[PDB]
Amino acid sequence: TQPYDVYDQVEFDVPIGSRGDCYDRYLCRVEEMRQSIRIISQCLNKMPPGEIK
Amino acid sequence: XXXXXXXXXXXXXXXXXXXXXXXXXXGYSMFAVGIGALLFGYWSMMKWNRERRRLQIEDFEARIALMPL
Repeated sequence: TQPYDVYDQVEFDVPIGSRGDCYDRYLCRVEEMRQSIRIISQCLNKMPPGEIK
Repeated sequence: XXXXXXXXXXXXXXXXXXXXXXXXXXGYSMFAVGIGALLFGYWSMMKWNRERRRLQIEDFEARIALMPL
């Protein structure tokens, strides 16, 4: 919804459960971890060579 | 020429995939081994118990045979 520094261009996956229990609140964090490398890999492929500051 | 950090693609690591898969046991197959081990278990155990009967009567026979005791 609210981009910071080059967002929406990178494909993000948001895990959302069904019940508000501790098990589903644990599963979403593990599913965040499996769907985190996708952002890292897209950041590796898309790099403009230029300025740091 | 200015050199900076370079990009690498190749395979892109392959992100988000289920590595978990069922192995060895399926369901119906393990129950055939389970009850199969039970059927082999009781049959082999009771043969020794019948072999114990050969000793059981013969051991108590010693008291009957010995009356000067």
